[PDB]
Amino acid sequence: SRANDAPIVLLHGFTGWGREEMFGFKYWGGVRGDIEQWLNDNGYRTYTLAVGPLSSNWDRACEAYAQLVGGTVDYGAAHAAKHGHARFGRTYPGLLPELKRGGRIHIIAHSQGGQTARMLVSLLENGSQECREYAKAHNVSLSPLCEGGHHFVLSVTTIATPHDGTTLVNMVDFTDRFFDLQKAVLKAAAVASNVPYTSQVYDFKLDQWGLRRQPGESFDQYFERLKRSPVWTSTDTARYDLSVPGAEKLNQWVKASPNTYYLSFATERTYRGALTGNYYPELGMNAFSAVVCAPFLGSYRNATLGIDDRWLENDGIVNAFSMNGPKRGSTDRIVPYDGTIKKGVWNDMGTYNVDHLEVIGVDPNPLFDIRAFYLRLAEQLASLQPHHHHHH
Ligand SMILES: [Ca+2]
Ligand SMILES: [Zn+2]
Repeated sequence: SRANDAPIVLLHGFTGWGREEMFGFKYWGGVRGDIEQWLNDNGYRTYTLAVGPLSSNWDRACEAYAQLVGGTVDYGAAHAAKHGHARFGRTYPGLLPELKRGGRIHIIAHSQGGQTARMLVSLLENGSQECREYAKAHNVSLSPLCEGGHHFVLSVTTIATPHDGTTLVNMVDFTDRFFDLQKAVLKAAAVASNVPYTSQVYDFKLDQWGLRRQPGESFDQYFERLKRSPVWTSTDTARYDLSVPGAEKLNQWVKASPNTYYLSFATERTYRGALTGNYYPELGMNAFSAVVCAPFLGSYRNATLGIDDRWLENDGIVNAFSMNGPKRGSTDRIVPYDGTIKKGVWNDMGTYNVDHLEVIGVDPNPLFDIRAFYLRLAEQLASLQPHHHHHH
């Protein structure tokens, strides 16, 4: 029973690109196909957001808001001044004008997109105090995203999200490995990193930072520049927010809204040793993560940061423990799924035996029925009721 008709909006993580990009190879489906199309085909209106993969959740949230209702992206004057990037970014037609007219949406987010979705909701409802103050004080204008009072989001579903960050960021060679992961994902799309394609192919959307791939520059080369850029060296980055300390900081202000349903899906593609207590990558995990990231994730302990044995189980990219919802520096409630989806709390939907990329189809896994997974999910979302009544 379909209790609602709101559309679904897909939101990628630290890798991701629009439907026209990457020669049509979809982030949402990868080698499996087109998740969006599947859903639409089954009666579930579905759209796709594309925002800065490497940008800070804040940056992304602003981009998302503009992309959704239309308009010129406004990163906030206080923010922009604080971090040293442009206040105004690209312009968007707007995907869903129904939003300004009282319609709502369901957001389905992968990886870091989960952090972004949460933030979007928080800003939409509550705005930003810092933002508002600075405006009043300096006589500058404010985006409605900073004011609050919106009623746009019915639910948020996160999949393989580092709510509490990912120890991946602690690798000695994280900078280089992280970009190799981007190269990996290009590779998946049948796209080379040593070729100076004239077409855009994969736009990092770094307009605020004044960065873009140049004529004659390969992705390898471009990445070499990015590594030394503010989108990697500043705190206003995905790098920072993805870290354990960064995620905590974000958790301190990004709270679950009582007017919104939250569903959390975890992922794991590992086994435990006996002699070590470490977690190891399972056969089938994506090649990149199996060699380069999983070993580390499955063995990295840090008493100070709070990284114990609980954090070892991983999906090749994110520690499973981080995925059920924000906990580090968080007041949000998390409840194990009991058949009943509850509002204003993290409905912990459990852990699935799929890797970070398999779950979106970017890496194959013939044993994972992806279509069924998204379809079951869509039905869940579409079943969500406006309100409830106590009963025995
Ligand atoms: Ca696989
Ligand atoms: Zn910023």
